[PDB]
Amino acid sequence: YSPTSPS
Amino acid sequence: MDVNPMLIFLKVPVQNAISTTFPYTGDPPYSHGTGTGYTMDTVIRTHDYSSRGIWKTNSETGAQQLNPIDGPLPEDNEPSGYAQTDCVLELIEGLDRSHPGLFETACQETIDAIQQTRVDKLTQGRQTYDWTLNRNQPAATALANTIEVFRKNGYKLNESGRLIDFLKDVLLSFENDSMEVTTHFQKKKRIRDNKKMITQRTIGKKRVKLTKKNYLIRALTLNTMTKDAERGKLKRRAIATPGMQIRGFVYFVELLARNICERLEQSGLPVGGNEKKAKLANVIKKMMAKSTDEELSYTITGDNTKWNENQNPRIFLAMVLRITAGQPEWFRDLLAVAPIMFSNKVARLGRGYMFESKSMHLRTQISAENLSDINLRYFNEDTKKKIEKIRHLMVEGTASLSPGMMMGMFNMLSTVLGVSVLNLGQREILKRTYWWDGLQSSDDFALIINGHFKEDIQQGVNHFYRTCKLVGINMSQKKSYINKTGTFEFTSFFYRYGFVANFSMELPSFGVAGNNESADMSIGTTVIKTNMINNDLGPATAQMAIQLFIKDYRYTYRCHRGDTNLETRRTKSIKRLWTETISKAGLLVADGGPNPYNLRNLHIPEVCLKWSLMDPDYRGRLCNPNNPFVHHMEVESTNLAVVMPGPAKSLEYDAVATTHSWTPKRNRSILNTNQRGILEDERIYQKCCQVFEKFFPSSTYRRPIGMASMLDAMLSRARIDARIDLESGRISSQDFSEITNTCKAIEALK
Amino acid sequence: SGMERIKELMEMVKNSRMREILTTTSVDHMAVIKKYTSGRQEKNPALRMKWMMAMKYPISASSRIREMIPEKDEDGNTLWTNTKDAGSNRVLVSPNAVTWWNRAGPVSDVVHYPRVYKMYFDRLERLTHGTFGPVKFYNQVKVRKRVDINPGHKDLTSREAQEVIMEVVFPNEVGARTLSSDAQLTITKEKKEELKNCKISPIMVAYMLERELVRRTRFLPIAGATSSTYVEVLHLTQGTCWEQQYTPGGEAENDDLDQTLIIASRNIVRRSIVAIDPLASLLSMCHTTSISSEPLVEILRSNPTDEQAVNICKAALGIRINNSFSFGGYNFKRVKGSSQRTEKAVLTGNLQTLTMTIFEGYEEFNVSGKRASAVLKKGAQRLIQAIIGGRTLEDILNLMITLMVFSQEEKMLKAVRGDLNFNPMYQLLRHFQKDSSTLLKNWGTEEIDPIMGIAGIMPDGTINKTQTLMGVRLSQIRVNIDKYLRVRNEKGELLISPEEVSEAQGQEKLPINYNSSLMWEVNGPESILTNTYHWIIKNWELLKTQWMTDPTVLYNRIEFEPFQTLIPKGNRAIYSGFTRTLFQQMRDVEGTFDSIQIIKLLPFSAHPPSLGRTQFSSFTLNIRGAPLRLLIRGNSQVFNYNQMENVIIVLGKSVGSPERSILTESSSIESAVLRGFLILGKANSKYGPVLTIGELDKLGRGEKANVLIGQGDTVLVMKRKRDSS
Amino acid sequence: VSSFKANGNIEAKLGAMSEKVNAQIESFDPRTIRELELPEGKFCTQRSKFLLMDAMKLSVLNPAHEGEGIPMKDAKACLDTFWGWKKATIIKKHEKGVNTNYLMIWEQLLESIKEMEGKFLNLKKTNHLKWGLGEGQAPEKMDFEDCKEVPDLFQYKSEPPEKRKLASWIQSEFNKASELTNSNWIEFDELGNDVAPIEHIASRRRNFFTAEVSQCRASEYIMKAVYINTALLNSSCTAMEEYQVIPIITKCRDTSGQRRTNLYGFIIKGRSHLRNDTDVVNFISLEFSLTDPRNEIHKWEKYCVLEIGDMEIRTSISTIMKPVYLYVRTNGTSKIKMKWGMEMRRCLLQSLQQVESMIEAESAVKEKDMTEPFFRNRENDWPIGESPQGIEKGTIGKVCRVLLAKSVFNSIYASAQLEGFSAESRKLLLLIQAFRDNLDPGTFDLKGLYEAIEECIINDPWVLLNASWFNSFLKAVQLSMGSGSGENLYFQ
RNA sequence: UAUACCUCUGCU
RNA sequence: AGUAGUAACAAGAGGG
Ligand SMILES: [Zn+2]
Repeated sequence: YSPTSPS
Repeated sequence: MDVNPMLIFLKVPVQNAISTTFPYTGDPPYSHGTGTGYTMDTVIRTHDYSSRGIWKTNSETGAQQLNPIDGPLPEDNEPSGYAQTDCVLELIEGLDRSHPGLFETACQETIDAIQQTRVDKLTQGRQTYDWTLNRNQPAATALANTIEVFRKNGYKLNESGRLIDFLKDVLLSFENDSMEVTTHFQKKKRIRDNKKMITQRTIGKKRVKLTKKNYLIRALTLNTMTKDAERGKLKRRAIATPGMQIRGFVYFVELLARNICERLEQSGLPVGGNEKKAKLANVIKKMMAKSTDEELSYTITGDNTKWNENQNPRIFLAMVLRITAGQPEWFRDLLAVAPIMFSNKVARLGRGYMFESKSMHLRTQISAENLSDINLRYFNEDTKKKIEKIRHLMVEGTASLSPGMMMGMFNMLSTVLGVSVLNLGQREILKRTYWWDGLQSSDDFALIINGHFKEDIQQGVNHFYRTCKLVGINMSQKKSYINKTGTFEFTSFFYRYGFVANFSMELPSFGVAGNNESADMSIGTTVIKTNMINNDLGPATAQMAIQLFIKDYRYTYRCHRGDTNLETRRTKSIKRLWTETISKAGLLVADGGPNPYNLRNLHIPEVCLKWSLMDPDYRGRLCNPNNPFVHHMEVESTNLAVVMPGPAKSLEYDAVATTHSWTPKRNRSILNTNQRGILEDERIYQKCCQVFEKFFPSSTYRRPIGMASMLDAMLSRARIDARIDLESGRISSQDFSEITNTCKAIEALK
Repeated sequence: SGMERIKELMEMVKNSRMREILTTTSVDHMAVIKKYTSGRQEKNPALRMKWMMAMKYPISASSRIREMIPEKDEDGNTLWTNTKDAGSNRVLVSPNAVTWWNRAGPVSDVVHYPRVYKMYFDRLERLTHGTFGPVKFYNQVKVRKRVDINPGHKDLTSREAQEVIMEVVFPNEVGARTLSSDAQLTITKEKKEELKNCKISPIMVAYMLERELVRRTRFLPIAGATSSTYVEVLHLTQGTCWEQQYTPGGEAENDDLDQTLIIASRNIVRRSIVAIDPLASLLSMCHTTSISSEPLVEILRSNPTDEQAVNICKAALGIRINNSFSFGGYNFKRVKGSSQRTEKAVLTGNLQTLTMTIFEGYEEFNVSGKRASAVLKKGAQRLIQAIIGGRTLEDILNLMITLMVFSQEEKMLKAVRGDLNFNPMYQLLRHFQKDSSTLLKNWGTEEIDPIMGIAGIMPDGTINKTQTLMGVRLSQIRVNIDKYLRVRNEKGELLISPEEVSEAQGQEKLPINYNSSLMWEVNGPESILTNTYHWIIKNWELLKTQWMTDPTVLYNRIEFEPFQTLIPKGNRAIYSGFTRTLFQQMRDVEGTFDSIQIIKLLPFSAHPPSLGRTQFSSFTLNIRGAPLRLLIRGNSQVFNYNQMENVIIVLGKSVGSPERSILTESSSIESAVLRGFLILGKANSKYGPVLTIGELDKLGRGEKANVLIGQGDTVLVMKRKRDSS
Repeated sequence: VSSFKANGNIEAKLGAMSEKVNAQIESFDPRTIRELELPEGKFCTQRSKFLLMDAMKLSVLNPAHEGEGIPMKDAKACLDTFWGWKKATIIKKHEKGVNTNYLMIWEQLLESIKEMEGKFLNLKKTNHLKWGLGEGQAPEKMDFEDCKEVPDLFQYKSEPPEKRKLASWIQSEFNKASELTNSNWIEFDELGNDVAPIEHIASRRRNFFTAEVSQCRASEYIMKAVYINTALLNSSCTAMEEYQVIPIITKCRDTSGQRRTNLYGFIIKGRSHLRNDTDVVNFISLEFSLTDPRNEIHKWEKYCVLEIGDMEIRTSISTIMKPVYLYVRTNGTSKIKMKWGMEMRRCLLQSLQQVESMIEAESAVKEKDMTEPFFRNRENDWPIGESPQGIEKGTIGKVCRVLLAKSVFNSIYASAQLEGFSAESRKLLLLIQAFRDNLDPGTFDLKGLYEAIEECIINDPWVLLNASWFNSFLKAVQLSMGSGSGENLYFQ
């Protein structure tokens, strides 16, 4: 699991 | 986008996300400097709430004592302390009717206790104010100091060993008008050394007689200081410590109140968290069962403002006498002692104040005793006013404080007053359109009011509120609130159709306790465990709480894993052990070994968990009963630590005694003071008690009873042990004469 | 030897400071001076230890450390110093001293330490031999309850345990009291045997035994099994939303097994009654169910428990009921009634209390043995009748005495003189078997009709035709079970009814897994409520069209049967009538439709309805003993639509979100609340004064009125003209 | 007392008592109630012990683990990666301080680092450094007799704290604290192997939590705090008389896997004869930054900012030249404050059990492990912010990092103000919740509660921002409801 | 009075 | 200067 964000 | 965590409450109910409103991962507030400002605040405010009462100068102390009880009824909602004796006795009678035989058996159990209780029992518990030194001291030293000075004067009833006799000595000691106390003081001697003469600080003792006032003032004195580390409050507040004279009486009164509270559904005390919740669940269950479908239910999330400051010692004397009605008059008078001493109590005003001169760049300390005579030019406007009001109450350094109470003085009997107001709410007593029940523990309460219409609830609240005013209880209108039954708060438990988790409350207990390597590992794993059960700590977070604890434990004790590249003072010796060891898995974490813990085995002590996997020689060293690191304590204080969530209870843990069950070094500041000799007393007392245990092994498990002497008891055992060891055993005939010659030689030395 | 101790004493008695103390301070006072210290209890130990572990020499240790380990280790670290610790002869020491000991110190023998630390090692034994099953995810209901936390506590009081510990570790120093019980004797001999020759501090042995022997309890929230070995592993077996099935190592105690067997059988019987073919349903569940991972059928084949629900399960499987036992030499066989057991204590004529297991209920025994038989009819502490026969008057009279004791009457207890000293039923027997002179005088006599074949027996011992001891007369089983679980004898007479089974709901001691399609996932009544209302929300749109089109198929859904066990038997019919009548009003009064009200009341449909026209402000549900009340109008504890979350909360547990349609769904008229009435809106005084629901029958058809409908609200109501199906 | 009997005593006195003594239930509607009033004044300055969003690192690739190697050796390794140091010049003065002392301290430090040959560095007690660390600034203690008659001898300043206004920067700081980064800031120690199925489930869920939390910017701040406070406490205890240098270090691994050592600056510990748990250690922090302090000068009241170099920074397809600042300031801490800084990793626990309870709450209803759906899908989302477009919702991962930031900021900006504000405003939130649950809430003295809350909002940026956050939440709740007797209790 | 040192203490 | 916050720290005590 690699976390991501709209940024 | 600006991030705002509060907007989570749009979707998630506030109780379900309540952890976000508890900021308990940061350092809590600490007081810096003196608490004299706060002690005066409390003493002034206490008297303001009782100001319409009746002033009278005391015959024995000369203290100016305010009596507000049976005084004028209040005419506003401000904090009042005009408790009405007849209204109290009605509620206590109501409590007696509703629980027939309770007061009887409560007293009967307290009678049996008083007979069986020994003087030993006051060695336990928190620090007490010592009248010998005018300072706080450990319980047992304050006891030994009071017994010594009592023995030096004409008081030795406590020589029996029973506590009631020590209590007699305390009441008999007020009659002496020349009480003698040995103080200590520094002396600057000069001695030669090899060939120059250096100055030397030494300590000598001097006897001082005390007036009948002086002694009496000190026996009615309760110490003050600021409470530190207190959450949820902008401002600090003052707390108090009872003295040695009052304490043994307070024990027995609180013991009665405890035996009462133990059998009252509406008391939160003295039960633990889960049982408090069960008790609250019962009253909600019981209130809903006994109402009709037509009726309403509202719940007051409740707080009493200025709880201790408006609970009066005179009212406590009324309660104790009514609870004990028809019992022997010696038992009534014994329990009545504590409330009486509380009515004539005087408060030490603290460290004082510190002054500063900007232009001169100097600082100075002045005692609180100097507040009577000192010039007021030094002080700011608020402090000056407080000193002027306190001067009227001031009595030989202390400040008189007849009305009210202070925090850390007294426990469960105030809850009995609250519970008796909850008991008034039965359908069968009120006979109105409304009725109530609830739970109480000290200033906090949950009240459930049922009625036919919302107007009945309002009338019910006012009846509860105004009745509480008549016994000196002041519900906070700022901090209490009401809603339909279904959600409430009670001592930071949150109910939402059932109790929900408040894990953040417990966050400060996740860390390295600081007892030692053994105890901390057991404590740490058990904190994780008990929170999984009691506060919804989920399995993933619990696994991570193990991981983080092991990190914190490894860093704190410098016991990183034996194959680490780190460098501390212990890495080299731990590496030697690591390479020497065949089965590494068996090494404890404190010896550089791996963490064994996961969810399933938090309840298993570390040594036990790794025992199969240990190298024989390591295990034999680790658990070697001859090791120099352990303090061989009593059984009753084996595997006990101290914890603060309540006042300050003990936490028992599960651990095998090892070389890691060590004790850190004692504080050494006493070496610079006049009390330096106390260290030598202790060293001598410990060697005396150590040698006794070689003749009486069971004294470390069960405290031995005897009016006989310590030397004489040892001598009796010395002879008879030599007898049976020879008469039918494995000791020679020449040795029996050698032991009894020494016993005769000791008997000659007296 | 004891030579070095008395030498050290004289050496100390030489010192005047020490001899002062050793003479003046008593044995009582030595407890005070032992705890005399300058040292405060530390307030912030966490902080102090972080501060102190940075220092070179933070650990204090006995000065004899200097003769035992070197002053410096191989790498040049200083291990000990000469600085004395404040208030003792101990010296300040580095943590490197602890490590040196552990890697190069003296090795000692510790192989018997697991016996001293048994309380701990048994936990590892249980876990090591434990077996894991699967993890189920569901709303886990937890009852806060006091439970044992000391598995394998050999149950003794603290004072009793103190005597045991003293005997074992400090044998010479025991007080006046002795080993009173055989519990105490066997435990003391065992402990002495197990702990013999083990080099460890006696203080630690005394400590561990104290923890091991004395029972200890705590209030804890528990889902499922309450036994000690399950309580031990709550952290592992339960979370908020999950159950980790687990069986600890070792065998379950028969006490716990018998308690859980009773609960399992009752739950099975309760479920079966509401099904279409109860006997087949009971049979299905018995074969699928297991207790503590053992099948229920083999438990029943070997377990001697006597209880109505258990006996019904045995009847269905064709296995013999424990119908009988033997007492005083005679075999008692129960032919009618049942044994409800109440453990209490009673006063004798000697004024001595005794812990009896007194029996309630009308019972009927055929008794036989020792050349004498009897038919006994018995009530609760009442000999109703005994018809006794036998080969000799001696023998008949012996059986009479046995029966007069077995009755447990207050006549016979108050006729006891002196102390009973020889279980306590046999203690009353052996007393009266050697003197029955007061018993018979206190028993009393009655007159009877002279019937041929029957005679009476006086206290003196004679035979009298028309007088006799009270209740006594002298004179000279295949079982079947039907579709509806009724247990009858060969003559066709009722022995056990499912209806007459005890309603008592206690929490299981061992885990029960039914593994049945007739049952929900979880054991217990809160689960039944949640799973039922969860199922309705999940399949709502199916059940909503099934509500409109074909309602009798909807009401007869078998998913509502577990819910029906929670309703009282008498109420099921009328509640279904009331419910079904209220639903058809929503269908008849077109426009109004409340989906939350449908979902709330839907499970009360599932029973053949009665036509009775009574009113209800709430349906009652039996949940763990106490009756709870589901209100008909709006929210309650059982059912709570919370609009803020858009969730239905059943006993504090979210059961699912309803469709967002339903948030915006309302009407002035409320159709499904009162039978043959409609709620219109707020209360209007124009239409008369306020009435109760019991007063509504006075209103005419079409007439409107004010009503106290529930929860402090007052409401305007019209009587609708036509009725519903 | 022995012969007392009840005979309408309470009832009598209830008639006798004034009817002004009452508890009138005022119905509580959150549409009616006002926003909390925030205080006016000068703006709140940054008061953290180290730079947050404005920090800049010099780093080296380095196989070393999460706390391995000698700090000053690692620190010099990080300095040698950067060239283009300039002659230092003051670009923003510390108005209340002698600024050429700050300048001289930097130049002394840099030179003493160059000339160090050991494991540790103790600086010479120069005048500029003595001033910066408050050498000799305690007034000399005397007996009262000897100084009784001095004119200006008063008691110590014991007023309430000076009020301060909410500044923009603290909201900005919190936004950055909630972000993901490209580095794994937290390495977790080993567990025992998983045996139980629930332990396997736990570990699967822990995998998600671990990445989300380790890569969060707040965790970087956790690791700075744990390092700094540990280093300060240990040196405070062992080197009480020395002005010891402590480099500000963290270690981390990339997403790409490479282990790295970062250097943020230096801390110069003053004397540290710390007896009481509140006793202060003075230190000087000298921290790198690319932030121009003049663009937000109110943020930096306590700092003297130098321009110490120029850095060639690589981008997409253009090397950019930026000046390198050094934020210098005198600061202070205590044994208790250091203790709690060493323990800042518990913030991870606060966030994660809130998040896991949310995952578990739905899992109970859905009757399956909702861990994987919550992290990988985007169907589940919670309100966690406001843009001009409106109320922005975030996923469970975002919620986790926002909650972690909150907890970390509670630790960095701990205060009696926060304690008071948090405790008292919880009551107002619960009243709002009660209203939204249709439970007909009632207050007795609502004005008194507002005063209890507002009394605590004095000068702290964090407490100021939380007060603002409450008002924003209050306003958002008012809008979703609106006017009417049957308002929309449900959000969206 | 200043400047060097030296000793004890870091919850007492 | 700085910490801090309703009062303190910014070493205290001694070799006087
Ligand atoms: Zn580590």
